[PDB]
Amino acid sequence: ILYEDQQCLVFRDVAPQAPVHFLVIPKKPIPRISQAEEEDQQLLGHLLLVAKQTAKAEGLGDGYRLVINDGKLGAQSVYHLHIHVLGGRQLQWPPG
Amino acid sequence: ILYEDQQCLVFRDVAPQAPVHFLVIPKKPIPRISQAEEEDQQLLGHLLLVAKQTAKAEGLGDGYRLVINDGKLGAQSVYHLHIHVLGGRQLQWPPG
Repeated sequence: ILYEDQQCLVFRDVAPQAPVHFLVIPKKPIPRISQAEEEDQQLLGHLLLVAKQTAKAEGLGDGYRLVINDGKLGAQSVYHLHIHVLGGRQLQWPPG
Repeated sequence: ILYEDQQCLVFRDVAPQAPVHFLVIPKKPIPRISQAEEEDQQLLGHLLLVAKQTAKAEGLGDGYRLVINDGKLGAQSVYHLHIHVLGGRQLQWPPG
């Protein structure tokens, strides 16, 4: 566990796709970004701020990519909201 | 222009990497996600909510991917914060 507070949990991905690959997830039951609502605004901003602070702690100062997958075409596997943070290698384009 | 308010602008990417590819950018001078601050929490959540509402308007109900690039290793080209939204095809894994 890299980081935890009352709103979120941050842990290493179990199938890492980069030398650093971690997940930022809310504790609140949001299944996917398409089903977030206006009441989630503050939490969503929090998750992004946690992602960028954890990226600093993991040594991603030369750059990184944040990814949120929605649904089948986004390749979302588990229907709970999660933000991927990938770094420690050159990320390519397109992003899948 | 897909969407605009006092806080953000949404427009099609000029080098699209999917059948739907648009950008959500803040009007505020944030250069990259690594340099966002606590005062940006509300705005960051807003940008994600705008992204997901615009994805619905663009017909991305079968899924999509949100991407934020930071720095050289993230393949960030222009140093102003922007969220990519890609859909309308199967997005692959890894995400670059």
